[PDB]
Amino acid sequence: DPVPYQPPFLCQWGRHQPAWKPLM
Amino acid sequence: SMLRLQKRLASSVLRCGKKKVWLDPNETNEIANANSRQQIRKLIKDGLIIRKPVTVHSRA
Amino acid sequence: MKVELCSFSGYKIYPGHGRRYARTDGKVFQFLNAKCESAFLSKRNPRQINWTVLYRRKHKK
Amino acid sequence: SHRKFSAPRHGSLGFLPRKRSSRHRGKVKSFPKDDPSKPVHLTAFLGYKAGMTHIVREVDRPGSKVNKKEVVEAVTIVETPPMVVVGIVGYVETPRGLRTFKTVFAEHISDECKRRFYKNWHKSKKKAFTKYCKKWQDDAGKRQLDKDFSSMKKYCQVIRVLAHTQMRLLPLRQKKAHLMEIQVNGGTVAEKLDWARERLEQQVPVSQVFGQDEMIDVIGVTKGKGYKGVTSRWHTKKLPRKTHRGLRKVACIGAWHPARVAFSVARAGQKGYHHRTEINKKIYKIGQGYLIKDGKLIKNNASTDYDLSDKSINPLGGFVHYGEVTNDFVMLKGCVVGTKKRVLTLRKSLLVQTKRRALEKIDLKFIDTTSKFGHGRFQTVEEKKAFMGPLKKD
Amino acid sequence: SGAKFRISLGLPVGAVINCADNTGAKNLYIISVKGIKGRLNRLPAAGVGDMVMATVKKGKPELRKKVHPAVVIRQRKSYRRKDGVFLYFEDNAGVIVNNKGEMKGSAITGPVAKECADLWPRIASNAGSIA
Amino acid sequence: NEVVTREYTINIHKRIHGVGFKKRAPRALKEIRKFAMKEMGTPDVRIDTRLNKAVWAKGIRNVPYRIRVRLSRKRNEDEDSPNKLYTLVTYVPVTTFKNLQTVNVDE
RNA sequence: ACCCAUAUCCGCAGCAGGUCUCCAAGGUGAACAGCCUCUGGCAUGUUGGAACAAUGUAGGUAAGGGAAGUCGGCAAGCCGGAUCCGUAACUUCGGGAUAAGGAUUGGCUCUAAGGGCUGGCAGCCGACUUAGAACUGGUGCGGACCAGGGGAAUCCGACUG
RNA sequence: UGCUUCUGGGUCGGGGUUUCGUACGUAGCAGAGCAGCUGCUGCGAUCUAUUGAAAGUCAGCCCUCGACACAAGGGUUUGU
Ligand SMILES: [Mg+2]
Ligand SMILES: [Mg+2]
Ligand SMILES: [Mg+2]
Ligand SMILES: [Mg+2]
Ligand SMILES: [Mg+2]
Ligand SMILES: [Mg+2]
Ligand SMILES: [Mg+2]
Ligand SMILES: [Mg+2]
Ligand SMILES: [Mg+2]
Ligand SMILES: [Mg+2]
Ligand SMILES: [Mg+2]
Ligand SMILES: [Mg+2]
Ligand SMILES: [Mg+2]
Ligand SMILES: [Mg+2]
Ligand SMILES: [Mg+2]
Ligand SMILES: [Mg+2]
Repeated sequence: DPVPYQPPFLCQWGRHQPAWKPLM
Repeated sequence: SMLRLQKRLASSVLRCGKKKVWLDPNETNEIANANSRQQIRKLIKDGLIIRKPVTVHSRA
Repeated sequence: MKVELCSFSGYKIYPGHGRRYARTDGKVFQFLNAKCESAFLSKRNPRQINWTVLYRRKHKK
Repeated sequence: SHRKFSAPRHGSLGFLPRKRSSRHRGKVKSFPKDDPSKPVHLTAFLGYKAGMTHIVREVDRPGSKVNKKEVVEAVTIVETPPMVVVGIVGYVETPRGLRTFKTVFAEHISDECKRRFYKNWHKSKKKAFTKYCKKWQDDAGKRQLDKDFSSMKKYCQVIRVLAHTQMRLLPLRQKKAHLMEIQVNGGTVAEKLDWARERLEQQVPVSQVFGQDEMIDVIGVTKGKGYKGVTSRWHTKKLPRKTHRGLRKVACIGAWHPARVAFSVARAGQKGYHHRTEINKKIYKIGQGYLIKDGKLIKNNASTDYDLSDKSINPLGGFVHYGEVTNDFVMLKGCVVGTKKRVLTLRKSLLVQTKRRALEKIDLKFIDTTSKFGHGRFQTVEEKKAFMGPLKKD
Repeated sequence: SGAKFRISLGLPVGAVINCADNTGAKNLYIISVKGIKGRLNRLPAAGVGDMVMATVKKGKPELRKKVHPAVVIRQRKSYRRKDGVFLYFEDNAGVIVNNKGEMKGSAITGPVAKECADLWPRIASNAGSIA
Repeated sequence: NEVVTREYTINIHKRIHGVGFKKRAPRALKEIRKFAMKEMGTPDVRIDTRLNKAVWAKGIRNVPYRIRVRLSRKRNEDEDSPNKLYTLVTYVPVTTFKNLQTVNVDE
């Protein structure tokens, strides 16, 4: 079987994400 | 037992759909050893498999 | 406790039941149930509706 | 910071272990305090919620806007067949409480009461009180019985009597009687015990305990409604339409820093089936059973002085989800607790009842026996037959 | 002596009832009800025979753009009388009436419910029919 | 005393009450099978195909209110089994279900 | 050969995604819309059974009031087809415009008008429409489906893209 | 909560209650009218009578004691 390649991270944190945003 | 080869071949020999193929439920072991189109033409002639009629869609 | 009659049916209303209705022109109406209230407010005729008392006096039943 | 606009709180924390009742039958948590100036009597009775109807009556309270006017009043009917007294029990006053001292049962206890002592009466050999009753047909057992009553004359302070409902008379499915201790409040304890020893294996009807225009306490278990949310169980505000994870919720539980959720915060759970005691229920009418005399029975329960019609309080098609009330009953102003067929403890009032409204006398003008299984519109059967005329099935 | 029993009151703040007298008004916009302590998130509501603060929303221009005290006379929300009848009208209505109870107009069109007319004698004197 | 045939009418309407629209003809079949298990203590209940057509005659939603059913206990044929007897459940066409007692039909 | 796509391709997989064409019935209807059916196909989308708690998710319904809710009419609802009227400010004179606002609508039984071929007439033939009238129903009729909420202004960008 | 005192529940049927609103079939010198034959006969929505009829109604409505079978069982534990 094809060993699954490591989890494909596609960012959400950072400045785009409006959920968990701190102060600033 | 397994009558999908005979229903497919009966559909192709009758020139209809297998919606209309009527394989006899009592003579399952006589249809089950047909396995060709020549044997199935004999089963058509004997009347063990029948083209079912068109479902009525009346225009009346 | 004057038992009153339905303005639509003609049935005899008892002191707990029904719902009394007053228009702006005067003419307070009593009803036995919202069957008769809904039949009245739809401007149906009691003489054309089979189970009412007025139909059954009109058609001699 | 503080809550901006102050508001009262949703729910009462006096009723707060909002669980299913551990009892099906309402316990008298407190009997009335006796004085020996009164004669000996019962202070409680055990009836069954039959159903509901209207009443029409004149009101005589001076000063009101409804003085000498005819109101309608919702009433409950509680079917109360007479209870049978099968035991006495005395209570000694202790510094730890009020301990049950000695229980003395009767000789002949019916199978109705015997059902109660058995979780499965089909499988059993029905052996209860079979060695107890050998005390009642000898000499030595009767001497021990007399010594038990004499030992209760000295030491008992509270005497309660064991009575069960005569369950055979009801329209219910069950055959198993409800037992209940009723505190005998009356004169001295010896007179009380002689009185209750007289009443052993005897019928006690409801007119013995209660009377008309009496305010009683009605004890029972609430109609059960299930596992309900905090908008049903506690009646908080529904959150706006735009809320993500649901809106029939309590949004903020508590603050950060008491880092527990408090007991005063409203959570979801068991709504209904709670034990309640709801007081000041006026007995509008004590009714009478059906009874046969001069061959033909007399059943006119809902007959009043202004009606003079031979109808019983049973509506057309009977009571809905209950059955027929062929026994004597009490008719109580307003609604009482519980579902239909619910055993419903009646208690004489703890309080010294002195008001204008609570001392009012009652003369009814009209007991409504219209059908409650739909919008009924005829009071009795022959009225319907005289109005409708003859049908096809005739 | 005898006081008003509570009945079902289905005219909250925001209702435009019509004006059943000859002041010249046509509408009455209820801006509050007189006598309400209140509770968090409730509209003050008014039934028959409730003194109410209104606003003529159309009518004579001498009457518009100010607050009038008013009395509610007919309501379409059904209310139970103490003899056990549920009564409701063909529309909601009211009259402009000062703070002591005197009618600003002369006559009242339509019936006046008696829950109002027992409690307000000048309206009952101008009332054509009652209930 | 074992092989008994007998007529029943089953009030399907009070056994099908409350169930959703896509589950009325299947539940009607399940309560006919429970009925045949109750009146005759045979766990092997075989219900006829003409009764299947009779229950499904309208659709999966609308099922007939009463149905007349001939309920026949029988001695079991070979394929010998834990069940000594089987109940065959047959359909009886009936114009009206009025004053129909449970008739013990005779063999 | 075969699959040619809610399982044969590409999406780490029998993945609700993606991926170029050809054929194309009956009714209703303007319709290759939606809804029902025939030919052909299928087995409910990687499982079943029992109950019908809360919280959901997706549909609805609500007396009386009617935006008082909210940052904000968000969401929902109103309106909706056809025919007959009627249609404003303003304007680049094209529009605005289905402006706005009204009436009608079913079934049944009739009447009138609208044509061809052969030898101002006579015979023999066939199509769908349109208009009007009577009668009739518990005022119900675009009965499901389909199917514009509208008006008065202000800012910005002419517009279509 | 119920599970043999010929008793007990259950099923079905019958009554009561109630919900909608007057079934099919038949009949009609009732029917806007139309067609055909020398007044009769067909087509026709609707109406009237039969007929407060028809249909549903405990599945969590109320009484039956009318039919019909069933029910004196199976299992696991528990001792001062
Ligand atoms: Mg504060
Ligand atoms: Mg959101
Ligand atoms: Mg009721
Ligand atoms: Mg608020
Ligand atoms: Mg090829
Ligand atoms: Mg798949
Ligand atoms: Mg579809
Ligand atoms: Mg599915
Ligand atoms: Mg499947
Ligand atoms: Mg509303
Ligand atoms: Mg409304
Ligand atoms: Mg606002
Ligand atoms: Mg929107
Ligand atoms: Mg415009
Ligand atoms: Mg400007
Ligand atoms: Mg642009």
